[PDB]
Amino acid sequence: AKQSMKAREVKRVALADKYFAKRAELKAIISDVNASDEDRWNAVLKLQTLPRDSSPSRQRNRCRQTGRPHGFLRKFGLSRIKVREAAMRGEIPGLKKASW
Amino acid sequence: VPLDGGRFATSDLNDLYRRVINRNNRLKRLLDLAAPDIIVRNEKRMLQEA
Amino acid sequence: KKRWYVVQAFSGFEGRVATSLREHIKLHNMEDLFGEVMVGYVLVQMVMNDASWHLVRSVPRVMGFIGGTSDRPAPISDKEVDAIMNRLQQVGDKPRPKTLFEPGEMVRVNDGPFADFNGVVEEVDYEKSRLKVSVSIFGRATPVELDFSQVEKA
Amino acid sequence: RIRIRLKAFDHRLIDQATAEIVETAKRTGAQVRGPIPLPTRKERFTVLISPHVNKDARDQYEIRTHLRLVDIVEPTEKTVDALMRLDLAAGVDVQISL
DNA sequence: CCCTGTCTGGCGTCCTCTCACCCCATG
DNA sequence: CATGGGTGCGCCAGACAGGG
Repeated sequence: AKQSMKAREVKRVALADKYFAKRAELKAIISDVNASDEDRWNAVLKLQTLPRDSSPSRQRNRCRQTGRPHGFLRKFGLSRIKVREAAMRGEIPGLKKASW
Repeated sequence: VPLDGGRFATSDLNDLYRRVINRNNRLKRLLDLAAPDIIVRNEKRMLQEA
Repeated sequence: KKRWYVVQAFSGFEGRVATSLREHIKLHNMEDLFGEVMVGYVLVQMVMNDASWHLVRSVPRVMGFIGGTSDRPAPISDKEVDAIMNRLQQVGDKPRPKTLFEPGEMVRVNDGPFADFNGVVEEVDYEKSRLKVSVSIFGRATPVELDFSQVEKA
Repeated sequence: RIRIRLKAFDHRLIDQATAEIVETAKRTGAQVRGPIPLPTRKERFTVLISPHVNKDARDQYEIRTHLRLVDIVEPTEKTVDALMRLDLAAGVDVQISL
């Protein structure tokens, strides 16, 4: 499903693992109450000179197999189509057509 | 193999190999925490003679 | 000035060799020619006259000095003597407990049935003085609580 | 003294496996509290099945995970190794808190 | 260097049949 | 309990000093 758009997703998790969780500290407490002068104002300037990527909001959470952006499931990592064909096979443990 | 009584009648080569291994373990200990030259010269000399 | 020398004894009778050596000193009253005796090798603070050399080799269960030659035997060419002394001091020294620990930090177990195993401390309890670390038993990290002294910091 | 909390997806497996986890304990430690079941977490995922329109055909799914407790009584070193080191049944989580 | 004395090693028959006894020692 | 600390043989022969 648009192998370039799969490749655009894989570069965004790398930048989120190189800059942020390590440079989210500039927004963590340097955007909190302290010496809130131009020291704070510089830090609010200094995170736009980071790439427009590398923030986790840019990540889409496509399917792990098909890369389908809609219909994602954050328990398995697959889309709704690829979870159903796998579950009826027996690729997913402890799951079945249930009814209550 | 043991004798009639039960005490193991041990061969001579087991004494020789057990001596060489006792001395080699002592010399390796004299390489970790170790000890001065005269000590490791006697230790290596006893290993050579063993 | 009294310099050090190395004496070889029958290994196993070493304390009795040290006691007999102190007693031979206080028999033949060359008290100004011997400083100490440290404990299969016996360390002797000494000077070198041939009389004191015959004295130490006339002490029973003593083979002889260990040096370059038997004419003028050799004092102390310290190479790993300091290392051995430091190791002994640390061993017989107060073992510092592994109090400093944080979540995700690997630790080491040397007590109980989990002895000789490593793991990580998922949770810590300074108030209860207990560390929550799991030890891979048959692969399954068996989360168990161990004291700071029961485990070592990795 | 030691909480033994074990999780697995199959009920005929987790309840079979709890029979021997006290048989490896009452053989040596000779005192266990008792097999305590725990209310199971049923996670449901009901989701579409067609690759396009007809959002009225869905298939209800459910993954049931179970939990059991036995909470062994005696902390004697023999019993400790007979449970901590001796973990059985692959596919069955077991986690212990002393 | 060319002969002479010393210093260590290497070796000394084959089959059998009993017996007796195999590391203290000790803080 | 577990380890470690005699002085009666005689010839040949070649290698190592030792004069020579």
